[PDB]
Amino acid sequence: RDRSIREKQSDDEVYAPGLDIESSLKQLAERRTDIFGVEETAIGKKIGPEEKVTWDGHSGSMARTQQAAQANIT
Amino acid sequence: EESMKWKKLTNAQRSGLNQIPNRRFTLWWSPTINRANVYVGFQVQLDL
Amino acid sequence: NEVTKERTAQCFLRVDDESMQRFHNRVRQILMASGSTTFTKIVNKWNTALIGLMTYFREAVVNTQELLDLLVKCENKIQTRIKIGLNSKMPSRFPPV
Amino acid sequence: QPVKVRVSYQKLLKYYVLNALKHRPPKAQKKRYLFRSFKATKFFQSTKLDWVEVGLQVCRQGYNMLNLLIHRKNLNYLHLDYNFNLKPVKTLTTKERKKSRFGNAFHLCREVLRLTKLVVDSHVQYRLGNVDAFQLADGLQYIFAHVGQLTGMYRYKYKLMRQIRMCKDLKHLIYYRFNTGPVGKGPGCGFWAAGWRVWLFFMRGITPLLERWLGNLLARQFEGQRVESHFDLELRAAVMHDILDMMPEGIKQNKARTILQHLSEAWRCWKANIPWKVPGLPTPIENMILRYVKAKADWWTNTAHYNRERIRRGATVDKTVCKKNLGRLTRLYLKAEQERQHNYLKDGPYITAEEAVAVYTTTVHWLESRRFSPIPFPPLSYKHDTKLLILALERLKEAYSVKSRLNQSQREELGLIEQAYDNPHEALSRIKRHLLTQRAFKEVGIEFMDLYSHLVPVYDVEPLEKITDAYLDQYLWYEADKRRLFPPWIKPADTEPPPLLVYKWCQGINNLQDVWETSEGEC
Amino acid sequence: FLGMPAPLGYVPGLGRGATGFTTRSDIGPARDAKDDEEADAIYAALDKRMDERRKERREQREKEEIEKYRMERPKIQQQFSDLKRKLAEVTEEEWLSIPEVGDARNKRQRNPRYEKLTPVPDSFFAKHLQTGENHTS
Amino acid sequence: KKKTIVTDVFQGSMRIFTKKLPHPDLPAEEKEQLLHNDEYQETMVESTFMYLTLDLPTAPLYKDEKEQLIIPQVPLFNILAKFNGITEKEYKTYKENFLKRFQLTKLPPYLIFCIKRFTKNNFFVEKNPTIVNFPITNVDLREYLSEEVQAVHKNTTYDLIANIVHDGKPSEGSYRIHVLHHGTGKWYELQDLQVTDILPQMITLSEAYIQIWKRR
Amino acid sequence: VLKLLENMPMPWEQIRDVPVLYHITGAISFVNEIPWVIEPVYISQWGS
Amino acid sequence: WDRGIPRINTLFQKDRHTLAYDKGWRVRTDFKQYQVLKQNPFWWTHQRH
Amino acid sequence: SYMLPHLHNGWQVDQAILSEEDRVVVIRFGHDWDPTCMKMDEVLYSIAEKVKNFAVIYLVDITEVPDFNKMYELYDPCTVMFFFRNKHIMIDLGTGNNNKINWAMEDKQEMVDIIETVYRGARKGRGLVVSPKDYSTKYRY
RNA sequence: AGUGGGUAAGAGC
Repeated sequence: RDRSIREKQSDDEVYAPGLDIESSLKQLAERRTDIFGVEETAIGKKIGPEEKVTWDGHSGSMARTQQAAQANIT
Repeated sequence: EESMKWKKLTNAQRSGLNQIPNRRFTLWWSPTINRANVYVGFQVQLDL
Repeated sequence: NEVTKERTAQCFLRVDDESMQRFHNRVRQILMASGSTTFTKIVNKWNTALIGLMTYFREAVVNTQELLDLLVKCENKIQTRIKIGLNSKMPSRFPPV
Repeated sequence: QPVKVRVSYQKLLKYYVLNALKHRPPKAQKKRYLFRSFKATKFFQSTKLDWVEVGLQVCRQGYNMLNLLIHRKNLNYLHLDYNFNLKPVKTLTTKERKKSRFGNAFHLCREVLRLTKLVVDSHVQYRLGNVDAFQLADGLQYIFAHVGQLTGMYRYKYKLMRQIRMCKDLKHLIYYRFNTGPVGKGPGCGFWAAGWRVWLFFMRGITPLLERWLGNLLARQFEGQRVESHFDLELRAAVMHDILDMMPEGIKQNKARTILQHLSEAWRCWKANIPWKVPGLPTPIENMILRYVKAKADWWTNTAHYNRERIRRGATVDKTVCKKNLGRLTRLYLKAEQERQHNYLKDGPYITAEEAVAVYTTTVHWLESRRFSPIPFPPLSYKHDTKLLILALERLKEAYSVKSRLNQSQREELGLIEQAYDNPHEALSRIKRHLLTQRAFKEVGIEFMDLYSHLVPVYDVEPLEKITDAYLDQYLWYEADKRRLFPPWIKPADTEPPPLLVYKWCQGINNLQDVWETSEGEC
Repeated sequence: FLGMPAPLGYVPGLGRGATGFTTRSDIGPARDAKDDEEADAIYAALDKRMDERRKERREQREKEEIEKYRMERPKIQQQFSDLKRKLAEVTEEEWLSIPEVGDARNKRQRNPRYEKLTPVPDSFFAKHLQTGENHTS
Repeated sequence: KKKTIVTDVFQGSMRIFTKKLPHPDLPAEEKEQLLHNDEYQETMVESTFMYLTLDLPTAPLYKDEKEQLIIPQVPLFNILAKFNGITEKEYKTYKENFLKRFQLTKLPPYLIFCIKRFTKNNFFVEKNPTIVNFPITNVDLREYLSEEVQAVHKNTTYDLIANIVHDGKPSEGSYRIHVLHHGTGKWYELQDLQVTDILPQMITLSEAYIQIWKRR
Repeated sequence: VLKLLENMPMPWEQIRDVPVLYHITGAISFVNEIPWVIEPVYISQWGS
Repeated sequence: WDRGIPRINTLFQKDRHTLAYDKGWRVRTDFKQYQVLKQNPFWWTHQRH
Repeated sequence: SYMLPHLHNGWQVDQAILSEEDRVVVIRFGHDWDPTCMKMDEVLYSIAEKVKNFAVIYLVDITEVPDFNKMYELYDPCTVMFFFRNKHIMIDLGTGNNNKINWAMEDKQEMVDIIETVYRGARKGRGLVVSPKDYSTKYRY
């Protein structure tokens, strides 16, 4: 019984809690208007300034990405 | 290979093990399958 | 005839369409069930199917040209599956040996 | 005229008729003009230049654009010359060769720019004075007739071969008109209008592909078996969403997985055709799940009866698809069988008393007329009580004559067979006891072999009953052959293979007295 | 950790020692070693103006086709709208009362013991070899 | 002509209370204000019906716990529970749901009921096998008329005269018909050349499709 | 690509001064002319 | 030796005595498809018989 | 899809990759509304609990988390990435792109085999593992 | 006709 309760407490939440599932369904519904909503837009459109810079995986551009992120500060 | 036909293996392990006779078959026919004429294109030498 | 002992009738034979469909289905299920399977097992299954068909339907293949086409097509299918198993690229001048 | 020119004639006619027949009226358009908003934008300037100059400028600009596209990831080992031939600068590594792969669109663009380079270079050569105007026209005609040989751009779009086969045809249309009289066969024709317009009409349609491909490729930010798994998952999501919208999730967030588990359990219960009733489930929730299950069941049935018919037609299908479809078809057939058995039990036997009496009386008359003795129960002192058991055991054992591996069921069956073989008298005693007393039996499994045309049932019976049934079958058949219960017309017999049956049928048809007679109208 | 915002001035591509890859050159933006961003807007406006030749016509046609298709096949959420509205009458206590789903099958089916495999008995080979022998008479 | 023979034999007057329904995924205050906006309010529409369409209830879709695989049976009054103000019918139109509730006004001298089978689902067309239990001798329809129009009517008792049954799947089915002989009171079931005398007891034991009733 | 190929000079011409719409940075150059020809004259020229 | 349809080799088979009591073997072979999960290419003939 | 955990920013993805010391991290890069992504989501959710011992499943929306799209070539409709001890693991699937699983696999057994082979190879310190089943051909017949 | 489906992983210098 002790090892059973210890392995029970050793489990990790494989699935997200209720809030996360509800939010994920809301996000999917906002995109899949062919299943939800009233207005039928295309498959992946929500309807009906700052552009993030992303590293390209090259060590040469590591410094450039770092200084871009530094300039991204508030 | 014969001793591993039953040692409580997983699906991936046994599936990979089932291809050993294929490896022996390819090796037995190497001077013919591994020929320039049958497989046209660039040839690559092994490391060693 | 058993009395006149003459050639009163001529019997033309043909392989039934259902039998050809069954043979094609057998070859198809041999090939599609070969993701993880030795080449020798595939060749043995094909050989068994071929001897069964040819021994059962001998004298009936010759008049069924569709059966000849299906047979050579299925044999090419088996060879292509084996060649893909060897290397993931079609040989250009593969030998039959 | 030769065969080739004739086939060129029919091919040109075929293309012309296809163009004429598939003609459609132009769609209403708002008349937005290219090259007119360019001068409106403060980026383009207008001038007038010699055509050869513009051709050279465009060739240089296209080379520069292609070179810029080549050096996209700072991979400077793919040299592109000024004749638009791309080659590695050295023996590039296999990693580099994989890393230096360009799509068919890029090579189509490269070869089309090579063709324009050839045209402009011919014009430049004429302007320099190396070739006369007649030679320039002949060279242009040879370019427009031998694009496949000169460029080979069909390698990246095979539909382009449709143009090439046309252009060659036009050549055969022209030469045998050009070289008809005292002029002999030779490279003197220069009537290049036909090939030129054919290639232009290819260009007017190939332009959008390259334009959009390069616009996406040169943009700052790059952009880039579903029939069955389209309705099901979404349906579940939809239902789930609805519930979580009306579930007071701020108070009952923990019940989302409970709801999904209820949905899965209801779907499983319907699939297993077993009663399903959650007692504490609210009535509106139960209605929700019932409607979801009905929709999913309709989709499931339609998908099964669509995939099965696709497979029957010979369509190319995967392996897991066949297994899933076979499972669905087995479940559907077993539901139909459950309904059929229930209907038979509820409505009683379909065979009426009088029809049964007629059948039984016919059988009695046949048996009496044949002086048939009913098969006795296997006696305790039967002379052949052992041979039949040995044959039954051999037939049962032939199921594993090739099976290299055996699971628990197979090894238990083999153990029972061997135990019955070691003590034949005990096995026979058990067989007799089961025949005399056993009336209730264990559950027999059912599976279905898929022949892609029909689903053959295969039945799994317990080995203990299997041995008894095998011995019973052997004994019954031995008796039925001892006393001729089965008249000769019953087939197949133990004397003729089915091909011999066909041959015997043909020979019997032929051997009937005057069977091939039609003088008096007999048929 | 879930539910936590990113630190300011942190490159997710960095901070892990990760290194990307390039399967080919056709995919991904060109690797890079205010009169610039004002040209992209002009080019985009140019493209939109040119795409406006039949844009309204074909979008109206697409809308009509979508409505015709949905005439007989409603949206999935539409098919459940009535039941969804009826779900509003359920009280919070009735929500509390939904029971956890249980699995009927017992241990021997949920988590069966390993189905060991055994070689064919030698009696099979003995029978196969004994068969095929021919009487001399 | 306003009153042809078919009109005076089969046509009757019936009343529909059509109420527009807002989108169910709307805030409660917004739904209430839309309802007060006089657009989603009840409207009365009179109409003439040659027949009454009877919507069979949903199948159980699951085996009965006690006596497994029981064919559903519904009393005729539950189907007749339509055409009154107490019961609504949320029509799930693909555009938006409608809250339409019916109400009979003037019963025809002869009544035609059509039990809705062969309903096309989202993927194909299936036939509802639910059986309706009705008193063949007589039925009462005075309870399904509004108080304003019950003064005019004096004969609301209806007796079954004709019954139509569909046997088999929608793909391939057989249309059998029972008819009541006025002279003898006997029920005769005829299918193609076949004609047989059927007891009235098992008339309701079939997939009734079209019913013809006489007010007498 | 299409513009210069459809505006390419005919075999009876030497120099074809065509209008050009060129990018201010020399990126691209369009032959901003549609090759209009009077068809009887064009066919007669080609017969010549 | 290998000419007759009931091949002469069956006369000299080892189990030629116990096979004589095996009757209706063609029908059993044909019906075997309903018991074994694998289709038999030789559903029509028996090598022993 | 919605059942599996979701990561909202690139830092959370980094933390998820770093925090796993003895389990292979399987991340599905794509959009929850994509049908191919839906197949990956349903397969992963089906086997999210079976392989809990030696794996973990995270879902990342590349629209809300584009931070890897340049570096990981996250432009296919749905991609699958395997990591072990903060090290991306390659799989010789036979398709010519060992970096990721860019296509939808119908069979959950195949994905379980892939995950187990990845765990076995990466535990031994290797960086590329040979897939148990070849995928240069869909075996359709 | 044709591109591919042909990247060994690892250690720091």
